[PDB]
Amino acid sequence: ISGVSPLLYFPPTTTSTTNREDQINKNTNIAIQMIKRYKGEVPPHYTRKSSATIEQVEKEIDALLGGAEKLRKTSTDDQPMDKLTLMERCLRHALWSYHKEEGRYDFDQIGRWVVYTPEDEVKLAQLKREVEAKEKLAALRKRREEEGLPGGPVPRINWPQEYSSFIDREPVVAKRIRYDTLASTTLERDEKQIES
Amino acid sequence: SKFCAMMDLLEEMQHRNRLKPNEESWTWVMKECVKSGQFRLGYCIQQVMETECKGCPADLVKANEANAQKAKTEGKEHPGHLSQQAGLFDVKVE
Amino acid sequence: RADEVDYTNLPAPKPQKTVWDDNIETEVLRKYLDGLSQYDMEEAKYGV
Amino acid sequence: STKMQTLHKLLTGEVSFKNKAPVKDCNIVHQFGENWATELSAYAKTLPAEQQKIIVRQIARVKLTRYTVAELAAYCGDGPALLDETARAANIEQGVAFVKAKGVEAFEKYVAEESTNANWKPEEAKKFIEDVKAKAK
Amino acid sequence: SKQLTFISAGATAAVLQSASAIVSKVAGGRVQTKTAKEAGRHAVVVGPETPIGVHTAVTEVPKSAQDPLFSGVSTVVVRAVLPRAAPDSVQLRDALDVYASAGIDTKEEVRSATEAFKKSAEVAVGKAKAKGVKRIVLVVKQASKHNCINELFKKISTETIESAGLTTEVVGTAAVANQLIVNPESLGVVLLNDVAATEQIELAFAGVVGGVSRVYHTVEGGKISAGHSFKSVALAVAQELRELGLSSEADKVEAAASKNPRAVVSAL
Repeated sequence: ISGVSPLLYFPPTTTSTTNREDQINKNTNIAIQMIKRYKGEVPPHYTRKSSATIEQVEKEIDALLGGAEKLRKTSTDDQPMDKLTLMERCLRHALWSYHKEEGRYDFDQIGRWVVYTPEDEVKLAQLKREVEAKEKLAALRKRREEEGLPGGPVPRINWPQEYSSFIDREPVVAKRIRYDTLASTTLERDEKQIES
Repeated sequence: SKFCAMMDLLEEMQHRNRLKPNEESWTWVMKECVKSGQFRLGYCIQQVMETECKGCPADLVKANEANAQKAKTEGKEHPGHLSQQAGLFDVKVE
Repeated sequence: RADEVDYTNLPAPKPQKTVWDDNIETEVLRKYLDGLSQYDMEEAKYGV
Repeated sequence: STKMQTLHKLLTGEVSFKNKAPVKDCNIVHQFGENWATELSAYAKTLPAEQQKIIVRQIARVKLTRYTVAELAAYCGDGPALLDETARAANIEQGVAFVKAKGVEAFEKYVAEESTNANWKPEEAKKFIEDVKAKAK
Repeated sequence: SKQLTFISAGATAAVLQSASAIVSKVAGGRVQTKTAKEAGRHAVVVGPETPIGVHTAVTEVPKSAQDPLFSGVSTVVVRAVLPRAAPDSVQLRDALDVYASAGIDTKEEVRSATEAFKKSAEVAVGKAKAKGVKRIVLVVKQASKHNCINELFKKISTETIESAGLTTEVVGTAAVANQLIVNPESLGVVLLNDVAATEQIELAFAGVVGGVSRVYHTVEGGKISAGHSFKSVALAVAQELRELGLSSEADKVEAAASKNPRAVVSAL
């Protein structure tokens, strides 16, 4: 850092008023645009042949499988299956696939009625970590917001050391500008519109 | 590391000097573990005091548990790179 | 009276890779944060 | 003699650094010295007029190079001769905004820390903090 | 009767007010001064930010307004500008590099970028041929992030220039910027790829030279003036008035800009 610099570094805060709502709105709009491009086109509309709710279908399935409980007999995994077992597996597989696509991530039943392949197990484990990670991130981002700490991530840096290390201030000042700007922005989107 | 120095000191005392550490020595170790935030070493020292000594200062046991549950909330229960999924050819052997 | 110094020679700016705190927010952004560090090191080596 | 000859070639562009690093004021100060400008100017007097003019022009350009690209674009819009005053005014305005935002005592500490990192003389730092304080009221 | 279109892109109100006062006092009311956000002719754009509708960002060193430090220098810096979308929408310069990483198709964006680079390359080679230089200097930021936009920029700029018969020398951003500020007489024509750093370099060169007006070539076909400071804006207005067919007024504004940069309006 040899050489008397012409100016003392100050925070690049110049947009004193930058409402969090506007930033998250822009993040949502960009997120929606990218999602639309990645997916492509909304698939062509389909008209249902019959009208029925998912809850009604689940209730009907439970009623159908409840009357055969006495007849239903368990057996070893390697042994041949029964008609009741096959029907139960198919129905529950379809039901839980629909639920997971919808958003009802109940891993306890999904791991039972949908896992039949090692690749399926890997996909489930990958999904299980992701959902928990998002839940933890949202909780702490909310608990961080309540405290008042900056929303964006902050690197573990000691700029007094960086100034001594580097010879020219230009790269060091640029790095501070980027991180200071990053720490002053909320990298969050509106997950209601995204889910919609 | 303060914990490493004290444990080595105890090792010297018990093995190379034939002196049994008392309750006071272990309490100091537990205090250091609580102070430093190392909540996994506290569990091990807690059992040591419950095994050789008579229990642990219940003040320190509770403090360690508080530190552990803070990590669970903040997610620092284990170093993150360990949790990253890997593969046979996805591991960088330095 | 032998050689004194090569004024032309300059010690290269030894870069340091930025290290982020290990929280859940870092794991979710691991790829993005790594890209920033790589960009930072590239900028340091080339200059801007 | 060799140092002045090397410096003259370096400024003229004939001589490049080992790693082809940019010929900025900071790098020259690092190698040749804090007062490379003074010794070079004295040495240039032993050279024909054309070389003297080139040395003066190169020195002036190097001094302009002491600012970052962003600072030059923002502040050097209305000429280089007015660059220093414009940059000083902008820095003072930033100081005023900092003071109005987070008090004075923190500003005093922040100015001290930056001066330590910024390689600023205590007198210059004291003058700057006094000027910004006076500008506030 | 006639109209001058003022575009504002990141310019403080003081500069815009100064420009309006200058034109009103010099023109005398014969030519009205309307404000808008896009134009193709008789347009002055104030502010560092790039306006919407410009594909080339040429800038030169006018003989009249040469600073004593940079007397005699002659180098043309042309920045290629990709089409600009709305501020909220993702810009092409970033979309062309992020979509590829995300796997999204990048055919239309590549086509648009290719067209912009070809036009910018054609402008650059025309300037090089007019000045008589044999080799031009391409400037591409060497960051890993911009590993796709620059690659296309080089692949197209070199193709067009080689087709024209001139040579191309590729370089980064820091080395060229230092050379342009310290030893600019060794560069005749320098093209710049579309990046934020290149934009700052163009502004720094336009300011260090003593304050000049940048020329923007738009899609519709034409030239619009661009300034960012009091002197640069004053020169931009003077050139614009000259284009409208006013010589004496243009000379007066140029003289006022040379004498009193920050207070031209009161000076004249």
